[PDB]
Amino acid sequence: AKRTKKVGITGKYGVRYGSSLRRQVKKLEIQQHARYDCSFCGKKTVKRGAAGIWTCSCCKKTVAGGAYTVSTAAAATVRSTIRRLREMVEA
Amino acid sequence: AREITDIKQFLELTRRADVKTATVKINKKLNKAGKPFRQTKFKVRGSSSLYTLVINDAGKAKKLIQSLPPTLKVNRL
Amino acid sequence: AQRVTFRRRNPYNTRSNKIKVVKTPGGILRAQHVKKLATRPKCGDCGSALQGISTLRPRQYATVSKTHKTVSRAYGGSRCANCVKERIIRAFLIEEQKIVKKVVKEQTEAAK
Amino acid sequence: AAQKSFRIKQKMAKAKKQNRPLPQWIRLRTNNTIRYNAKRRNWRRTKMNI
Amino acid sequence: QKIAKTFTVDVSSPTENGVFDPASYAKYLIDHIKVEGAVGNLGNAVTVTEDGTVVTVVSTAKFSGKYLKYLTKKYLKKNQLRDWIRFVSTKTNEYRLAFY
RNA sequence: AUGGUGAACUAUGCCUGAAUAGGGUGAAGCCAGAGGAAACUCUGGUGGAGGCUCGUAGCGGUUCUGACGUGCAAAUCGAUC
RNA sequence: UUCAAAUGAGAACUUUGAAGACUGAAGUGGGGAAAGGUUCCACGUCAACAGCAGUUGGACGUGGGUUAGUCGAUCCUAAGA
RNA sequence: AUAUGGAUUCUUCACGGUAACGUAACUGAAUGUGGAGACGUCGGCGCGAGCCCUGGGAGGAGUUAUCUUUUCUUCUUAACAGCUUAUCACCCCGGAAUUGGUUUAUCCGGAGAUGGGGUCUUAUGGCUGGAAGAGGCCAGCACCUUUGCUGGCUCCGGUGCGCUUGUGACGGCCCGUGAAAAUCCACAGGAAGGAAUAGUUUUCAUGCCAGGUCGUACUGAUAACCGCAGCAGGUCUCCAAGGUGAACAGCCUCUAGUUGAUAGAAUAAUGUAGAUAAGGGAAGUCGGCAAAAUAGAUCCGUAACUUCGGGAUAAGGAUUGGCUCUAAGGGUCGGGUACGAUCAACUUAGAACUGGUACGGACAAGGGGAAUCUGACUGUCUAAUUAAAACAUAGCAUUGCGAUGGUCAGAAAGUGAUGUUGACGCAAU
Ligand SMILES: [Mg+2]
Ligand SMILES: [Mg+2]
Ligand SMILES: [Mg+2]
Ligand SMILES: [Mg+2]
Ligand SMILES: [Mg+2]
Ligand SMILES: [Mg+2]
Ligand SMILES: [Mg+2]
Ligand SMILES: [Mg+2]
Ligand SMILES: [Mg+2]
Ligand SMILES: [Mg+2]
Ligand SMILES: [Mg+2]
Ligand SMILES: [Mg+2]
Ligand SMILES: [Mg+2]
Ligand SMILES: [Mg+2]
Ligand SMILES: [Mg+2]
Ligand SMILES: [Mg+2]
Ligand SMILES: [Mg+2]
Ligand SMILES: [Mg+2]
Ligand SMILES: [Mg+2]
Ligand SMILES: [Mg+2]
Ligand SMILES: [Mg+2]
Ligand SMILES: [Mg+2]
Ligand SMILES: [Mg+2]
Ligand SMILES: [Mg+2]
Ligand SMILES: [Mg+2]
Ligand SMILES: [Mg+2]
Ligand SMILES: [Mg+2]
Ligand SMILES: [Mg+2]
Ligand SMILES: [Mg+2]
Ligand SMILES: [Mg+2]
Ligand SMILES: [Mg+2]
Ligand SMILES: [Mg+2]
Ligand SMILES: [Mg+2]
Ligand SMILES: [Mg+2]
Ligand SMILES: [Mg+2]
Ligand SMILES: [Mg+2]
Ligand SMILES: [Mg+2]
Ligand SMILES: [Mg+2]
Ligand SMILES: [Mg+2]
Ligand SMILES: [Mg+2]
Ligand SMILES: [Mg+2]
Ligand SMILES: [Mg+2]
Ligand SMILES: [Mg+2]
Ligand SMILES: [Mg+2]
Ligand SMILES: [Mg+2]
Ligand SMILES: [Mg+2]
Ligand SMILES: [Mg+2]
Ligand SMILES: [Mg+2]
Ligand SMILES: [Mg+2]
Ligand SMILES: [Mg+2]
Ligand SMILES: [Mg+2]
Ligand SMILES: [Mg+2]
Ligand SMILES: [Mg+2]
Ligand SMILES: [Mg+2]
Ligand SMILES: [Mg+2]
Ligand SMILES: [Mg+2]
Ligand SMILES: [Mg+2]
Ligand SMILES: [Mg+2]
Ligand SMILES: [Mg+2]
Ligand SMILES: [Mg+2]
Ligand SMILES: [Mg+2]
Ligand SMILES: [Mg+2]
Ligand SMILES: [Mg+2]
Ligand SMILES: [Mg+2]
Ligand SMILES: [Mg+2]
Ligand SMILES: [Mg+2]
Ligand SMILES: [Mg+2]
Ligand SMILES: [Mg+2]
Ligand SMILES: [Mg+2]
Ligand SMILES: [Mg+2]
Ligand SMILES: [Mg+2]
Ligand SMILES: [Mg+2]
Ligand SMILES: [Mg+2]
Ligand SMILES: [Mg+2]
Ligand SMILES: [Mg+2]
Ligand SMILES: [Mg+2]
Ligand SMILES: [Mg+2]
Ligand SMILES: [Zn+2]
Repeated sequence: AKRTKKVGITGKYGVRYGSSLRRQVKKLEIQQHARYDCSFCGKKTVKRGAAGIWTCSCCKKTVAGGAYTVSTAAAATVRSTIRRLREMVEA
Repeated sequence: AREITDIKQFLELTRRADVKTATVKINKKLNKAGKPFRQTKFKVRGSSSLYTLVINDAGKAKKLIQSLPPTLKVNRL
Repeated sequence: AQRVTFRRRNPYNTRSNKIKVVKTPGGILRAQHVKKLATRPKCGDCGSALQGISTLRPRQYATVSKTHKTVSRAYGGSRCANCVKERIIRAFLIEEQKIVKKVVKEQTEAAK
Repeated sequence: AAQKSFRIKQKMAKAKKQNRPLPQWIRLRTNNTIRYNAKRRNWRRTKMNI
Repeated sequence: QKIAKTFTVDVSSPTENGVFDPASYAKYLIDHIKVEGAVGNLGNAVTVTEDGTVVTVVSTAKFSGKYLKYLTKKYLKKNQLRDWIRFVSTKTNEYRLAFY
């Protein structure tokens, strides 16, 4: 029983604020409430716990990350650049 | 505050230096489902706790009661 | 029917003024105040309520024999046993690998 | 009130002590002149501002 | 498991004052005590008698002593006798009619 | 004009407390089913979202331009909200 | 709201008994915080006061009453001073 | 303050258990470290307590023309102590696809599930001690008195989407993630100190002394406070019975408390507050102001337009008492390694009968529709003539600033706000 055509979680907000504003929010809520894969123990048990703080159900590891997502695209490309640059200074 | 059952361990208490008073209480009570009998509680007032030794048996009772220190100030009933 | 009143002067429902109803040998209801609950001490290591250890309010721990405040093994009343298992292993291995990195870089200094 | 400080009880005290009518034997002294107690106060007529 | 229950009433004190007739009284009992329904179903399940100056009631069916005080009050109220005679318990389950 | 006294009312911040019948709606998440060549669509339940809604206490103060208008009252009372 | 008795110089109004009603446990019930400060209680008692009354009162007179190792304060720290 | 008993020691500073851990004890300085104190909010689920309902018996009361094995009521157990008790957590055995276990709510397992067996917290409950000697209810004698004296009984149950409160394991929410300190404990550490002719031990037991100072009355409000007052105003909070009903609503009642508010006689006009009115139906009026209409619930039906969430109880309908039947929805036991037996619940739907066609019978309880103007919304204000279209808001855009700074405070300053701050920031429109 598909419950709404399209507002998804954004249903709570009813008719208020206007479509576009709600669209934008649905995107980022779907991001934050979602359950993620833990890099450390392999199980998908990382849920968010306040802006920026991602911690793991079992094994209890907490990783700092994006405000509503585990890994922000920015930091990702940073990670690689720090890889790259570190490479140079041992070889 | 405390209840007691080792009938020797009790006897020792009744002579435990600070024990001036004691009291013997008798109660009608029932048995299993039918008849009644005669419960009897032996209460030694310590300085910090009041010890009470239930003797269920009326026979054990009488003989116990005589053994009570002949210096001890026991209140009967 | 029967109702009831606070017993301290404080009229308000604050944490320290929990109440609890009760029937007396008089055959009547009366309030009784209930101290805020103990919480179980926690393994300061993994964080779990740690087992074998009795649970009081903090000052009331001075009114109790030490066998309510420990379990036998090392880091007894303090960490969570499984936590100590880790400690033991990690300590051993690391102290060993310590030696292996010694004689390996000790070899290098002579082999170069 | 209900749970007062001593400073207030004390004051309260001294207050009820003054709360009496003229001793009638004063009315008898030579050229006594005081006819009644003019400084008589009463809880529901005049409050004593602590 | 079945159990019999006797029930005594010392009707003496107000019988020995004329105003009480035990006669038509156990009569009141014998045909108004109801049994799993109605009157006179006492199918040797309950019995009433009169040791001269006593009434004896022995049940095997549902019969409480409260019911006994209840019946007699009706009798007593029926025959004007309330004002002068209480139904009272003395010893447990042994009842008596009191005069004054 | 000079020097003083007020945040017991009230405005705003902070600190530490306390309070709020019963209803209507049924958002994410989850289970089970159905159709379809496929892509995918669909059904029934479960759940309990919301500066959501009906409405008391609460807070408010719309209208009668009602009462009163030498008042119960130097702002109150009713009903309506 | 009512009938009667008591008491009193005097009783629509005090006391007791009777009746009829109300508040309806979100109280016209049982306690407390702030504020009051003796209003509590008893005895006596009506000049004034309770916008009729009064024998009654939160009035007038005269006395009595507030008992803590554990309930609060006291100790700690908050905004802040 | 301190001794006595116990424990400990010739292997000096306890044993036992594979283990989670056990215990009546079982040395421990500096120093370090950990815990507790200590923490949001809502939701359902689970459990406790008290309340509510109820069967049996034992009493006392009320009604008895008539009827009712009846109507009312009593039947209670403190802190504190002993044994015992737990969802969670954890340990041992074991090695899992045919994946299993599993909550109302989909979470868990090779980082070891399911299973079988243990360990722990003691909220909480149980049984005993306290403690029946108390308290509750009766009966039977005594006498101006103090007031006694004497006996009895005070027992066994049942039910739950109940009510209120407490609590647990969970889940939802955040650009919001929801004090502090005193204080108490524990651990790591091992400085020291300590026995065989006799040591060590007061976190085991028992024993001895002491705990000062101030507040404690009462009111807490239609008369004890603030409003000049015994003012229809104002003024923080806990406890909370039965019916009807969704209900802490309204209406009636038990307990408790009131019966206070000048009084008598009449019932003109005009009033204030409550109601009704034939026929018409907004013609009244600035204006339907006022008032009437509507209303609960079950079922059926529901338009434009839309940001797809709504609009919507749209609109528009029918139905509803009493009584008597019927069907469906549960719990618990024993079954070698298909059924039976009983216990206890109002929910829902259907079917008859029945009446002056009445039935949400009082109470309770939305008028609807089509548009124009205007503010998006919820929220805000002129206490005491303006609640609005005014303010705010999210959203949009502009400005200033890299700290030797922006903006702002001060008479000054070894001064201050932002700032526990750093452009995803602060300040200013
Ligand atoms: Mg009752
Ligand atoms: Mg008190
Ligand atoms: Mg709270
Ligand atoms: Mg333990
Ligand atoms: Mg332990
Ligand atoms: Mg005043
Ligand atoms: Mg203020
Ligand atoms: Mg609610
Ligand atoms: Mg409704
Ligand atoms: Mg609501
Ligand atoms: Mg198919
Ligand atoms: Mg909801
Ligand atoms: Mg709202
Ligand atoms: Mg609303
Ligand atoms: Mg309603
Ligand atoms: Mg109001
Ligand atoms: Mg408001
Ligand atoms: Mg007007
Ligand atoms: Mg006028
Ligand atoms: Mg008004
Ligand atoms: Mg309203
Ligand atoms: Mg009168
Ligand atoms: Mg009434
Ligand atoms: Mg009500
Ligand atoms: Mg009143
Ligand atoms: Mg009081
Ligand atoms: Mg006062
Ligand atoms: Mg005085
Ligand atoms: Mg008085
Ligand atoms: Mg006079
Ligand atoms: Mg006066
Ligand atoms: Mg007067
Ligand atoms: Mg007069
Ligand atoms: Mg006086
Ligand atoms: Mg204290
Ligand atoms: Mg002090
Ligand atoms: Mg040992
Ligand atoms: Mg610390
Ligand atoms: Mg801490
Ligand atoms: Mg706090
Ligand atoms: Mg206690
Ligand atoms: Mg198990
Ligand atoms: Mg085992
Ligand atoms: Mg349920
Ligand atoms: Mg409440
Ligand atoms: Mg949290
Ligand atoms: Mg601890
Ligand atoms: Mg040294
Ligand atoms: Mg000790
Ligand atoms: Mg000192
Ligand atoms: Mg008091
Ligand atoms: Mg009063
Ligand atoms: Mg004044
Ligand atoms: Mg007033
Ligand atoms: Mg009163
Ligand atoms: Mg008046
Ligand atoms: Mg008149
Ligand atoms: Mg007409
Ligand atoms: Mg018409
Ligand atoms: Mg027309
Ligand atoms: Mg016209
Ligand atoms: Mg106009
Ligand atoms: Mg109108
Ligand atoms: Mg009409
Ligand atoms: Mg419409
Ligand atoms: Mg019908
Ligand atoms: Mg059935
Ligand atoms: Mg049909
Ligand atoms: Mg608006
Ligand atoms: Mg609004
Ligand atoms: Mg105004
Ligand atoms: Mg003005
Ligand atoms: Mg408005
Ligand atoms: Mg206005
Ligand atoms: Mg604006
Ligand atoms: Mg725009
Ligand atoms: Mg300087
Ligand atoms: Zn992980």
